[PDB]
Amino acid sequence: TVSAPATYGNFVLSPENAVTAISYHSILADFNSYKAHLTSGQPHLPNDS
Amino acid sequence: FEAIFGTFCNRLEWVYFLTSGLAAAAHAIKFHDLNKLTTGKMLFHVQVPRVASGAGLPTSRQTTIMVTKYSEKSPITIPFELSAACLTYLRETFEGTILDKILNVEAMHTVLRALKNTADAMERGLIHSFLQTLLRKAPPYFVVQTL
Amino acid sequence: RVASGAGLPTSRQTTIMVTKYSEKSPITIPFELSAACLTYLRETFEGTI
Repeated sequence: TVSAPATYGNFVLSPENAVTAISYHSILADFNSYKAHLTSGQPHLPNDS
Repeated sequence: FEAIFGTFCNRLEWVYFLTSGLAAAAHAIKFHDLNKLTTGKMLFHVQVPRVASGAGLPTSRQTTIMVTKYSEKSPITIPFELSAACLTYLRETFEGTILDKILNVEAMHTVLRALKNTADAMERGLIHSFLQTLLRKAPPYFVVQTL
Repeated sequence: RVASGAGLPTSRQTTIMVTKYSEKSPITIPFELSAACLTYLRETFEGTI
């Protein structure tokens, strides 16, 4: 008997993703996490988007 | 839109000489005058036994056998490179802007990665040098079984 | 990287960067209903059995 995920995940866009999709036709997932790590000077993100 | 789902970076595995099983053949020692050393030696002195001989036969005189063993030298090396742009960003800040902060932190991280990589390379190179020494001294099976 | 002994060229640092891309594969299936089904679904003529 195997424990498997009961439902599909939910990939969602942040408002900065919305602004960037409008203006540049591009998405950087976890955009605000990238911003926070970049400005704080932390070289690694915790996990994949 | 087109999306970047993630940016990834490989986590390295660090090895150390003492942690390996190949270190079991080694007796590892640090010696701060090693550069000033001309090759070192060990001396041995053995006196063989002998058995009493019967009437008429010649007897065996008592021998002493003295032998010497010597050491080998074999240093290792590895470089790491830093660019002039990395150096000038590492040394000095131009303005307080966010981009300049990014460049300063990036130069620091470049140097830190290079030092870590070189340290791991030094441990691996020590292991490699010792394995080469062992292979250089070890005769094959047929020789040792004949012996 | 592995440190080198005398006489052998030491190995230089390298940085290797690669990218991967997604793919698309939509699927479609139809179903169809007859106009009589659509009539009898809504309309109850005189209400007999």
